Amino acid sequence: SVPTWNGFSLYTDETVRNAARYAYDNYLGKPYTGTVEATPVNFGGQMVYRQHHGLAHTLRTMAYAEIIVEEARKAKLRGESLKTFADGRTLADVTPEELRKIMIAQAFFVTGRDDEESSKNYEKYHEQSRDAFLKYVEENKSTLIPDVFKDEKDVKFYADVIEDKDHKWADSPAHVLVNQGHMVDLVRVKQPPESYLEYYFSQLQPWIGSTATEAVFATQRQFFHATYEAVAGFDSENKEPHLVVDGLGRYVIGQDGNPIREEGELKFFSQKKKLEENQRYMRVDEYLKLDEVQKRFPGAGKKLDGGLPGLKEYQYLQRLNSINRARCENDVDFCLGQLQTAHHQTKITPIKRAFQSSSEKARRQPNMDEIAAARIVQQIMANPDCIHDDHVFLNGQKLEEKFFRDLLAKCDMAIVGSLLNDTDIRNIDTLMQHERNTEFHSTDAKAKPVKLGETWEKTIRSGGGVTQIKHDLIFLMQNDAWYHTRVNAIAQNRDKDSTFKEVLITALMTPLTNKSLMDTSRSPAPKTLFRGLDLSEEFKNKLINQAETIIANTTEHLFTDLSTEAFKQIKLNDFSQVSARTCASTSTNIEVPRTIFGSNTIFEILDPDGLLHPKQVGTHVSGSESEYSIYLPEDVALVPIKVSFDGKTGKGKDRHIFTLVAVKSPDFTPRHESGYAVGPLLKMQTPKLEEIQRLVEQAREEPDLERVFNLQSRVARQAKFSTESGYKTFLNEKVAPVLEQSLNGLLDNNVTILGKVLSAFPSDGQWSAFNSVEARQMKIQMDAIKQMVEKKAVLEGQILPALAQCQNALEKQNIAGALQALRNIPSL
Amino acid sequence: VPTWNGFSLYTDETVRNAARYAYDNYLGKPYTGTVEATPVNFGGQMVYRQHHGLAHTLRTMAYAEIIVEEARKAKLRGESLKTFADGRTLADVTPEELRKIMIAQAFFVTGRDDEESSKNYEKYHEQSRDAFLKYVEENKSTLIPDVFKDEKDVKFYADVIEDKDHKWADSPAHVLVNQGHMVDLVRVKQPPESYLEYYFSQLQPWIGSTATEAVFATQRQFFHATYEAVAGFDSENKEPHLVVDGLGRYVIPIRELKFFSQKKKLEENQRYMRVDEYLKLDEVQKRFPGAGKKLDGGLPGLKEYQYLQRLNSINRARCENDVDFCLGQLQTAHHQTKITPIKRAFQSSSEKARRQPNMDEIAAARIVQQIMANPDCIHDDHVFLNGQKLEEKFFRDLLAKCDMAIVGSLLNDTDIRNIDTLMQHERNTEFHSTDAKAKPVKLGETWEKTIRSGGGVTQIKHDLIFLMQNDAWYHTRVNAIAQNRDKDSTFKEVLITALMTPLTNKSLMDTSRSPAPKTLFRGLDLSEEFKNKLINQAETIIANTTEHLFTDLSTEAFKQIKLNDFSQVSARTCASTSTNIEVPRTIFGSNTIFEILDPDGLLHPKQVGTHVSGSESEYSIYLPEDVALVPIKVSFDGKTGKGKDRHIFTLVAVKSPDFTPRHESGYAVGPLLKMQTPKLEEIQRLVEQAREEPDLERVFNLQSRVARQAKFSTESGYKTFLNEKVAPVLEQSLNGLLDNNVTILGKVLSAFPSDGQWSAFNSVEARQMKIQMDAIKQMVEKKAVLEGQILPALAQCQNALEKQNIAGALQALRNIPSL
Amino acid sequence: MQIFVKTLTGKTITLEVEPSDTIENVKAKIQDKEGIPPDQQALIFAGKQLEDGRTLSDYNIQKESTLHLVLRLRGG
Amino acid sequence: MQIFVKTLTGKTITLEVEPSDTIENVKAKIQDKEGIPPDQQALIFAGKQLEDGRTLSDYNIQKESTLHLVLRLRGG
Ligand SMILES: Nc1ncnc2c1ncn2[C@@H]1O[C@H](COP(=O)(O)OP(=O)(O)O)[C@@H](O)[C@H]1O
Ligand SMILES: Nc1ncnc2c1ncn2[C@@H]1O[C@H](COP(=O)(O)OP(=O)(O)O)[C@@H](O)[C@H]1O
Repeated sequence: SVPTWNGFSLYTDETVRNAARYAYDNYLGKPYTGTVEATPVNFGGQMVYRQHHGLAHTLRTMAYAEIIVEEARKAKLRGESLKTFADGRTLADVTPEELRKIMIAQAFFVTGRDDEESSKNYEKYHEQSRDAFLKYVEENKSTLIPDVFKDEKDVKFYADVIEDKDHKWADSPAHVLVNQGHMVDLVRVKQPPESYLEYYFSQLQPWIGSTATEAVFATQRQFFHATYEAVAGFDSENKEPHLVVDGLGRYVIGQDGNPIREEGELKFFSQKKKLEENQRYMRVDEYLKLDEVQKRFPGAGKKLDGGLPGLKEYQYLQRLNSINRARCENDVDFCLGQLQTAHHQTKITPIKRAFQSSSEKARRQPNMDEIAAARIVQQIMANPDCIHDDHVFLNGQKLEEKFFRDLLAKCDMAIVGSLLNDTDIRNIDTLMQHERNTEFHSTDAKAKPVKLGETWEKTIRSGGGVTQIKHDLIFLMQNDAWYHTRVNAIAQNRDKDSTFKEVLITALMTPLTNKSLMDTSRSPAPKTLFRGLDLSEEFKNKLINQAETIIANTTEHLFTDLSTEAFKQIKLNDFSQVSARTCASTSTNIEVPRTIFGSNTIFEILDPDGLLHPKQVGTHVSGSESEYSIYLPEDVALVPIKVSFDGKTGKGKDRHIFTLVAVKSPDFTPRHESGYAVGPLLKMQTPKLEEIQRLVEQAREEPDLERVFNLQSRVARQAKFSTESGYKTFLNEKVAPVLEQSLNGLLDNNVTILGKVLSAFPSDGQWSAFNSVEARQMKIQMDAIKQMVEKKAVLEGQILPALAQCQNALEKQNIAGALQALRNIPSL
Repeated sequence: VPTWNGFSLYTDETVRNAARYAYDNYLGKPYTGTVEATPVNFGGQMVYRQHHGLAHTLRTMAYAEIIVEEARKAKLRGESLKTFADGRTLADVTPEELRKIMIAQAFFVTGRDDEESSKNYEKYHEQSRDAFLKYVEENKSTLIPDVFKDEKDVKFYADVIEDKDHKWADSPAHVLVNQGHMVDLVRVKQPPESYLEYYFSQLQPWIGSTATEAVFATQRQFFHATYEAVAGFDSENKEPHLVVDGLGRYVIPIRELKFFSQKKKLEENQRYMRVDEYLKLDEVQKRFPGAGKKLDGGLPGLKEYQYLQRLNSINRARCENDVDFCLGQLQTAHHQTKITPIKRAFQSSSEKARRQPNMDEIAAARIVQQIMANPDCIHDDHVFLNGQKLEEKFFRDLLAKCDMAIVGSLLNDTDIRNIDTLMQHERNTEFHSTDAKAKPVKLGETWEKTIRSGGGVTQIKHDLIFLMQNDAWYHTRVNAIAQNRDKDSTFKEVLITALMTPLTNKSLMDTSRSPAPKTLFRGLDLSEEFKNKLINQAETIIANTTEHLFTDLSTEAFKQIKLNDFSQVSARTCASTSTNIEVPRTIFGSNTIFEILDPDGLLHPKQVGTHVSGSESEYSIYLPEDVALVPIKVSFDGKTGKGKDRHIFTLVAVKSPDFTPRHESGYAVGPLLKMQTPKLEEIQRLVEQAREEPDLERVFNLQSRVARQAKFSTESGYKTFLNEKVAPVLEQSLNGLLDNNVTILGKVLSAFPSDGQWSAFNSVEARQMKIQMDAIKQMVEKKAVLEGQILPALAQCQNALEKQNIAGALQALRNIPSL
Repeated sequence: MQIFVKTLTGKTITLEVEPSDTIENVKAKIQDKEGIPPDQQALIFAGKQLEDGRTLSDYNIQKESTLHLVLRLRGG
Repeated sequence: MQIFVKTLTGKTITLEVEPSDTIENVKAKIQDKEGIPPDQQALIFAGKQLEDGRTLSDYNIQKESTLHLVLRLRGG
């Protein structure tokens, strides 16, 4: 039941600015022709003629009116009942046209001042102000009417507000805004601060609400800071006598501890009325502790620091005397810029206040699963043959579609891209060759399928080195919708009926595109990007409700911190994921999303803290898309601060602009389960220990005992007949024992008998004593048997036990003993 | 050809009684005539009639015995033998008929009053006939009702003795009596070649040439047996040949062959034919194999002075005067002529003992010892030893291809002790007798409760032997399986047989002390079909086993023995035998009896149990692989209790490489080699440990701790220390474990802070983290040492091993480079 | 038939064309009139990019329709 | 009913018993009449050994049948 705003701002509307220029050039900037405080003042060398009631004051009143209407709208949206005027309207019902008229009036509210003089002369000063307003309208009748003011009845209405003939400060929204906007500027010069703050708070609060009113006065101190005006503190324990502002009087506390009340109702007292002994004025703290005051003023018990945080009184003071005070009091565009920046900041500080703070602006370091993901990507790219229509098969591991989608959802693919290298970028060409005939389907179901690798080879790729591949890949992202529609949809997990190779290519090309962007973009990061979306009316309206809920529960405060509810509503209504998970395309020129593509939805993404790290896409010649790409960090949220109706598209649908501020916080970090990528990588790296397999297969070989026994038969019949000097004796006495020993040793399996029977074999010199033919063959067979025993006595006796010792020394985590096991091997 | 009944000249009482009577009444009395009535003296004992006395007569009887024998064999070999008028051949002589013939032969020479040749032949044969009839009448009671059917029979044999019409070929009686007398003439001839050819020509038609060689060879052995001189034989003798029919000569060659009386002096340049010229004639060679051959006189191994000093020994006079003694000599000679051809037909063996073990027997012994040592390897279907499954075929192969006695010699007393534990493992193993009616018996329980009797290893051996000997539910199955003739046997029965056969052989071998007997008797109850097969095989072997003079038929004996050998019927198991033929014949009523003769000690029988009076006198034979039980005689021995025919096969053990069987090595060595194969469990745990995934989760937890502490900390050197000394080593380590790069891992160890760099800060979380930083330091140190030092060294070792560079293989493990 | 391609600089180019004209030919005409090489030309209509090889009538672009031209080049 | 068990020594022992007698009992009688312990007794009939616990009726041993007894001892 609350209408959507159209983007009318004090800081962008030309008409109001023109009215403020007129007021300054005509009255504000001119010296006081009167007496009281007509003496001009100088700030850093520049003259300010009107200092308390000049340009800055007027512009601040206009800013007050803007934020009062804003906060009224938010409070009504929160369900708050607001004080109605006679026609049933609340301040929430103020139209932007009406606010423009009201602000134009606010410009002239003080023009008719001839000096600072106060109560005397009040009519005149307003009368002259009225004339100043009327004159302006007449001089610009061509423009104001009716475009702004409709009819002379309207002009006399607002002029009648300026005149203030009958002090009817609550007849209309215009009266409340002009008069209370003027009143809202009087806090600074009005000791004691607490009494005044409570008064004005009590005057505004019924119209917009306590939450809204806290927002107003907080924003006001921020405007004072913005316009180099002093900001007082606030002590609920101030002992200075309370001042009853309506009548500049006092309340009294008598002989007893009782405040003098009436028949209750506090008895008013004049200041100059000298009264009884042991009768005393009521103190500020006593006033602020009264039940009736606490029920309507949250300042009880609270303290506010004066001045600026981070500056001591000499710095604050030398700032108040800075020349920028005179530019605020003399330069309409400058004071408006100060107020615009302050007003904008009060839309961010509450958001950052509702969440954990973040000191670092850069993407986090890679984690386990991102590093593993990067490796798996590099390996798929190095060996595209692993890519099957249903799965990727790498190092004995099967990676199915869900794996790559999990990569898309759980990894910061920009970080993964940061972990890639130029050889993988080079391998894109090879991958594309492997996927020459892989059909890629646009999300436009009418458009035809496109062959990925063939289109790459024949139309996108343009030769050259890695940098040109990066610009080609980016150009594919920027130019070919059959590619980026599918890719974006898959990365954001909103795709319908996608092929496996589309998911895989999405999973590979997102980090590869991020590396391409990161490596090739040199542009300075912009702080205002525009994103165009063509959404359904139903979904856009959902976004409008979410955003307006978030905005309405994001307020500044003085005493009552509603951060918890901002947290709740932002977490319920966050739609950052609409711009997450993929290389979202943006531009610095809002006319690309608005005019070129006719989008019905525009995200005005503000990155004042440099958290989005956008990269330049393509060329930025005049007439280009001015495109930058953002891969949203996992802990950065696009929190809406403003929703504007922006008119109609070419197709006649309504167009809205959501202004989003990037806010980084651990609260936005998502909870993911480690291992989605590390697992398969570790299994891919489990070693093939073929060398040990062949070692054990070698230790499992059977000796040929048949050959040894038959060899004893050979030595026997050899020895039956003796033909050579020392052959047969030798056979009987030197060979047959080693054959019996070996056969037995082998037969037995003992390794000590084998180890020393190795020592028992004859030397080659003892055989060289015989040069017979059967002697030579005999020595060759004896060499074969010595090998057969050497294998067993070395393996079973030396190697295998040393490996057992090594293994046991490893299960005990005594590595020094494990290497001792292989190094300290006794001989046989 | 009918089966003989075991009638022998050397066992039949009637023939011996008749010979006693003849000696007693005639042959021992002196010549009342002139020619050579002068007695002769041998070693102090007097022989009155030396050329035609008792020894001559007994030899004639033995001649008829072997003439009928060799004729039977020749008919069985298929030779056509000369028929009498009624179509009968000499093979057709029944044992009753032979008894009558020999009985007559006793008296064929009794009626001699001197040595006179030609004059007074008729009178001497009249007197011989009268002496015979006198004998028959004196004992008429005994034998007419038995041996001679009536007085017509007695007049028949008396008519042969009288020899009225020199009808020397009317009947078997005439041929055997007359030619048997003729054979004994081969002692005093001049010269031996002409006479031997003549008598050979006389005998040959009736029985055949092979048979006739057997007869005269056996005759020379009877001569040696009876201390009669044995002449030589020279086919190149130059003495003039004498024509035996008519004591004449042939001259050159003048034929019509032209006979010449000795006294016909003839022409110039005309000469009597030489004996060698006679032996070279085609017609003579066609009928006499003595061409080209020479025979040594006397005894081999005795020179003429020892041989001569033997011919004058008293045993000549004992032979001419002691019926039982001369018959014993001829019996031993007759028996030996049945053996010498067999050992002559095969390669001889110098060693009498079993061969040494071969590789598969050695392996088999090892496998047996390991099974006995761990009976848990025994499952109802198989044996599972050191990761190897040995099924029924393995143990049957052991039983059929291994000499289980040799395997037993390779077992020891610890295996004997392990018999008891094996029986415990098989406490409830059912054992089935081959009698399917008998109940099954629990193996180990029967062992523990009724067989086993405590004591030491020797008593275990006697218990096992007692088992084999006593419990038929055991030894029927065991024997049947060992001989590969079992039906429906369980695997544990085959296994128990396979383990118990060698263990029983060790038990017997170790426990037997008796001297080995040389005559054992084995009982078998065979089918009529199988027994008849054995009868045919044996009779074939016997028919092709003959003595020889000139023509050596060893090759055919070899051939027929290897074709008809049935030694395997007594092979492959611990076959039960007895020294008392009444154990297999009378106690068990076997229809088949093997009279196993081991005169050369080749069977190695072991004593089973006790040999008290009334015992089974049992010995056990495990047939050696190269010993054959060669039949020399098959006798019908009557009927059993069940009325089946009973035969006795007399078998002589012969050892020869020719009887060795050809087996293929490896049936047992293989599985044993599989058993020495290592499992190498420690190495399996090394590779399973080198395949462990690193615990990166701990690394991340530690990175989180370092993060949350270094982002928030008021300390300066603890925050700078954490963000500058700790977090880098954690990031690098996480990457090295993720990428497995051993180069980064080796050097990040030096990057870890010291315990002193951590000790500068006594915070709680500093210690709590230092414990984790040390745990990760252990992690990466462990990983970089395996992949960086150990596994590469194991690769170098293996590669140096498949290359047969053992020294470099040990260098691979000893020479480990550091990092 | 005449159409107007509006650019980001504010210029409005008018093109005399036939509905059978292909997007390559329209890019050629914009080239002749302005000097913009067709490889730098991205033409959008109703928020949709026009494909080369397809024609004006394929995209329902009719009399006095307005297309949009943006320069889209590779980097470097 | 009477049966005759002959031994290897030639002695013939006669035992008059009834078919319900077990061979264990027959062995006992052979002991009483001659003094031969049943642990030394091996009883054979028709070439079949008799096992203790079974009775004559199980083995078809009938009128005037002759069984054979041999002494069977362990060695040592
Ligand atoms: N309670 C109030 N409600 C609305 N407007 C007020 C109220 N009090 C003061 N104002 C505004 O302040 C103006 C007077 O300002 P000024 O004369 O500069 O200050 P002072 O009130 O101290 O004399 C009035 O014209 C009126 O518009
Ligand atoms: N061809 C023959 N067949 C059968 N018997 C024969 C033959 N030649 C000789 N004999 C036997 O030899 C016997 C002669 O022996 P004997 O008179 O003692 O010696 P000698 O022949 O020197 O006179 C005869 O009784 C006869 O039976």
